[PDB]
Amino acid sequence: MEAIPVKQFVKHIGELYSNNQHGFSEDFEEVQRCTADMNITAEHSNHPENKHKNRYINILAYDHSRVKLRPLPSKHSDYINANYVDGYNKAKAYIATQGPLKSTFEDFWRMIWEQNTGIIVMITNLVEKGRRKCDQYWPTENSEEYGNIIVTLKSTKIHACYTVRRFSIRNTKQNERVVIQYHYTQWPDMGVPEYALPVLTFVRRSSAARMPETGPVLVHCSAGVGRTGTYIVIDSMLQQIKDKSTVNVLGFLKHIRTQRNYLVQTEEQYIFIHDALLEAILGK
Ligand SMILES: CS(=O)(=O)NC(=O)c1sccc1SCc1ccc(Cl)c(Cl)c1
Repeated sequence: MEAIPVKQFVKHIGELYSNNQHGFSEDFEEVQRCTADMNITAEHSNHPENKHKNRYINILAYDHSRVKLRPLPSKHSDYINANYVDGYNKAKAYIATQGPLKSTFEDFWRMIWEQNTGIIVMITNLVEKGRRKCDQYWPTENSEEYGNIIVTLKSTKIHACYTVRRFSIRNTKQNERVVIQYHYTQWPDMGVPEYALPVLTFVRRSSAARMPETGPVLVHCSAGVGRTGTYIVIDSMLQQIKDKSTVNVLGFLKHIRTQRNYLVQTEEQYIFIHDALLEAILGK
């Protein structure tokens, strides 16, 4: 698993695709197996106090990488279902977390403050195909207050495929910060995504909005593993292309898989990653 030179990567996509995507299948099987001889603890996620704080029972936050809330004047007020994840040539470039529940909106915005996050990437619709994916954690208009964080909507731009919301937030404790949410909104009534270019532009633009010397980028979908992982791998790999002109999708995914369970949750997503990077390379 050395990196693949960028000039041969589309060639390599051809081979993975061939014979009914046999190659993609071997690769993703390898990914799902690369936890085999690996026990990773998530005791906090499984604790009775913390259970109502998880959206899905089997989607947990690994202890070692979990984001810790500063505790409040109770022994578990430090928990949120969220993990730090690496970007390219950087550690904890991301926080990958579940879409926040009613009962965890306070924790969610607290984490945002404590971690000094300045960019949100939302990769779900609140509802999709009739099933609830995420409860709305920001104000429809003007201000809303969550715990000691007051969130104010300042600005919105709605594009074909995603929406950009510029919030201003303040800690009641005077000190204020700009936080921008990139929301990918375009979701099929049936099936799943199928052209990667719109996602590639969403990623390029959201990744570019990151400010130097800020905290990690928050990335969530519903469960916070599938599309969250897809974003992360595609972003990291454009970075790597830009810097070294090489690609290592398989190596990097194996790695961040130790940092949060089930990142990139399906083969179709694993294929989509390649399609995005293909668009980015042919596009140049
Ligand atoms: C698990 S699933 O919902 O059944 N299938 C998918 O989500 C699947 S299956 C192929 C892609 C996807 S989601 C693609 C995507 C859309 C928007 C963004 Cl911003 C990013 Cl990063 C990635």
